[PDB]
Amino acid sequence: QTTTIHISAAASLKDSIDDVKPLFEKANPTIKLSFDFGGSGQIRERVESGAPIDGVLLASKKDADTLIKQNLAEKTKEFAGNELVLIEPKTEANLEQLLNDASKIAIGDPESVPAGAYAKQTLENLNLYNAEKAKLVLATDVRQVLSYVEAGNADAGFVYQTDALLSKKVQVKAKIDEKLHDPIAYYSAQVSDSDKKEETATFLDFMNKSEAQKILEKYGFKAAN
Ligand SMILES: [Ca+2]
Ligand SMILES: [Ca+2]
Ligand SMILES: [Ca+2]
Ligand SMILES: [Ca+2]
Repeated sequence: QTTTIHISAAASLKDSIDDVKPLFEKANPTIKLSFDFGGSGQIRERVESGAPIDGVLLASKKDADTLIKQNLAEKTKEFAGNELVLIEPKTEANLEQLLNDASKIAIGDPESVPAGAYAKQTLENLNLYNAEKAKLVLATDVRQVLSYVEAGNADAGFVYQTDALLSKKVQVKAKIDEKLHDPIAYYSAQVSDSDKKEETATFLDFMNKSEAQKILEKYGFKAAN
């Protein structure tokens, strides 16, 4: 018979998973997928609260290590990478000058969103955090940061390179140097309390196979280092 498993993936994987799901369910007619997308840190809190999730897809090695240490997750596996960029709504201005003219700079919540955590490490390592400290607006996930800059409600925003590629309404004004922050790597894990570990193991391994790896490449994502 059919079996439904629920995966909690990061918000930055919303559009690439849209194409992975039909290819997986075709190759596995007995496993059906249910996805919820949001900030990885908030996905971490729900697993730590007893949420009935089978597997998770997180954009932070820190959030994955946290679930492993509490024996809430198991079998971690990096499957993708990404880069951080500064986007503005649609002059040879530098990053500091872009943040000077900006009145609202949208970043993910550094306490529950990796994209906001990577963006904070960039500003700290550039000696720019305290300068733009009072102008930051925290969001629920990186896709919310994209929605604010798209609508013009925010002057600048920090999103992933894959997020800016999917938007005609914004444009990249600065590519954050990858050394200015911890490596952006996506990880897959299995919630230990899941009753469907066999079925969830099929999908989590499917992400590291050739079919899912090419979807990430064509969507701008990077590979596991
Ligand atoms: Ca300066
Ligand atoms: Ca303010
Ligand atoms: Ca159980
Ligand atoms: Ca079972």
